[PDB]
Amino acid sequence: EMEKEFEQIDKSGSWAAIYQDIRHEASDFPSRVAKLPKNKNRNRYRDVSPFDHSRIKLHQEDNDYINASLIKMEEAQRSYILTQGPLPNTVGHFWEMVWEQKSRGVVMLNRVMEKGSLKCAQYWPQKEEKEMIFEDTNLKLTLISEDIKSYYTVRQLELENLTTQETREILHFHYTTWPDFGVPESPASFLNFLFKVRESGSLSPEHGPVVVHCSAGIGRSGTFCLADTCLLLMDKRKDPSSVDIKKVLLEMRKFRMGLIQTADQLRFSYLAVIEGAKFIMGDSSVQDQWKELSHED
Ligand SMILES: O=C(O)COCc1ccccc1
Repeated sequence: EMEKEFEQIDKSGSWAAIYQDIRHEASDFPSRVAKLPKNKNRNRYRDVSPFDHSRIKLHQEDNDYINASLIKMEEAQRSYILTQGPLPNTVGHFWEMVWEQKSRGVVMLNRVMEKGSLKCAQYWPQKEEKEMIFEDTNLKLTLISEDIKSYYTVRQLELENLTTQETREILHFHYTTWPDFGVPESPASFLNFLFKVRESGSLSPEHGPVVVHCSAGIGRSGTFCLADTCLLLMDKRKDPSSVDIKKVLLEMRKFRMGLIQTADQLRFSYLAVIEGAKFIMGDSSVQDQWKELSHED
């Protein structure tokens, strides 16, 4: 059981050690398309590349490349697209991907500016009456509504294919107090946010995969997918002992490198799953408590 593994590693202070063994066991696959010279300005970081086997391809003949990976968790029947924060020049590619993959939700785990630097382009409209047109990909995006909580925001966007005049409603879930290379306040507000995404239908098999991003799409994004998948597997098995977090993480790392970027993100992941297990095992009331301790009011 993970709760006892947690106490062992915590008492022995072995997190940096567990983390390094995950690093050493992690898959390595070619990322040849990412490293082509014509794709240099489509990557936010030179050392974070999608693997060729799991990369999302854009449906445009010129250049199909985006820094995005499909994570497919077969047993949990969950799939996620993990991507970098879009660049000024890839905002159009980002929304094209959302359109082509039939995603219903975008989960953003960073602020546009962190530590006095830009982590992401402003890729959605700030005001209802000021819509965004992406000329390169022939898409229009309108802000429909915005609901602000203390530490996260939920926006209703309308995405229109200008080529075909079809429109879709996209939900933008913006977690607004998660530091880069860091961990949420307590897992409470984290979990509260995760259960909000689930409640929306965005993670449901009726829709294309949810798009998840932070700055590089591996750290904070990794922590989101790892907690969701572990809780689901727990749910499907009704057995907290049967879930090995370290094995699930290594499976996900077959699809995108570097998921979980620090030993404290690994520790937080355990803490999020352990706390979340209360709910999965039948204490439905624990969800009301999370809203309270989150102070989302
Ligand atoms: O904490 C995160 O979610 C992402 O980490 C930033 C990063 C890590 C490695 C390489 C480039 C950027």
